[PDB]
Amino acid sequence: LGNCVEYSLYGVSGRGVFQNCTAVGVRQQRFVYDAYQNLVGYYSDDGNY
Amino acid sequence: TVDVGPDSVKSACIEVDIQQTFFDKTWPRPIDVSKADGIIYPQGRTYSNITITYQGLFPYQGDHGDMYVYSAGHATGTTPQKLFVANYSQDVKQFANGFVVRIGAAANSTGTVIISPSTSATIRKIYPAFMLGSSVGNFSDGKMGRFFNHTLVLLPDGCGTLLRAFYCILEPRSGNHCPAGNSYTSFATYHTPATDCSDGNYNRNASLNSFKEYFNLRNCTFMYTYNITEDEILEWFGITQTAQGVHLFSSRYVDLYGGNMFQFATLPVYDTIKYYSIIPHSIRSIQSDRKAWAAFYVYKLQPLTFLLDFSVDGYIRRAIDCGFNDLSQLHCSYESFDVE
Amino acid sequence: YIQTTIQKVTVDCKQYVCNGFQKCEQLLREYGQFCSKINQALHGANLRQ
Repeated sequence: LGNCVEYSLYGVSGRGVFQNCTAVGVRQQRFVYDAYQNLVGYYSDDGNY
Repeated sequence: TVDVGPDSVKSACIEVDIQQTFFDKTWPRPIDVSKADGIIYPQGRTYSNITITYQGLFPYQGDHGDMYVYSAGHATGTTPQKLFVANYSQDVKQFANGFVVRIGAAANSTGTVIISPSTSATIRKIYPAFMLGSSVGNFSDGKMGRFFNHTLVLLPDGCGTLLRAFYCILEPRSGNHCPAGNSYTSFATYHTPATDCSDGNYNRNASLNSFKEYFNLRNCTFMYTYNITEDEILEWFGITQTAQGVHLFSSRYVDLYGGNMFQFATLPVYDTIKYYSIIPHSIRSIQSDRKAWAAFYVYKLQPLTFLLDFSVDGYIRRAIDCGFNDLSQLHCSYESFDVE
Repeated sequence: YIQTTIQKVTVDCKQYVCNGFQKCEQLLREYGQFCSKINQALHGANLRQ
């Protein structure tokens, strides 16, 4: 958390910085997007958003 | 081919009395998009606290759909006589996009039984049964509603505790009161709540056995089963089809006090479904012990553009059908719920 | 002569592009918010006039 890393989560790949925050969206749809189709959230297998 | 169990040992399948007049009533429950009725959630992702346009498969705002009711059967004192069903089995509709179903809307209320118009009772949620296929023709006496080579079937069982879906090619049995036999009116399923609806053990094959009395499942394919927890809460159920098979939706496993529908199954049905039909279902209860079974409504789906509002928790609590009227077009053009 | 205004014009973008044919409507529907931008720009210009 805090490092620019490459990521590949369940077939969605890119580069970014992850951080710990309060959960939003619906959990069953792990990928949280924004208005302009940018991934802004992720529900990890560890049980964190 | 997959094993489903023994065939019917009984030859004479039960009699059913068709009287469409008793079921022909009016209970308007139009699609109200202002509270996100019949909305299938975007099945790739989720959002939080925004409002966006989205192209998908939604029903028409204000659509009334088709209503269907299920009724108890004829009974004299403590002996169920016959089954009281409508002519739904003769009514074959087009699938062409899929549909959504509103189950249990009129629950926790005082309504009336179908076969006893002067009998008030509390209404009880019940689940529909569907039979979808790719080719439809006539029965023995030219009666409409016969399903050819492969027929996907969805039918609840066990007093509404489980749902089963299967190909299970239908074979009309020849006997008394049976499809391929003499004096045929309509196939139907049933369950006796005196014995089957036992608190200790709900018979999870009663409706399957009832269906077996009329058809012989031959060359059957995948026979799944999904578990349902009893309650009296309004719920939604959707079904579509793509190249990945037949998708099944519901709002029970994710949104229960909402209604947003999320995929919970996919079926290897890769044949193009062009027709479907409701399966009648009568309850062989005691003449002195009968309930009121809530009617369910079916609404078709179309490739429309909607304006959806996602809240912080990610649920769609309101939407706007962009093509309903001019004010809706204004709202979607500015993609906001407040237009100057 | 000192000009103070121009003629106020609105166009019906949907009907101008497709003029009623239902096939063209579906084709244009995946172009999204172009017609909306045209309509909003014209509306703002007329309000300023």
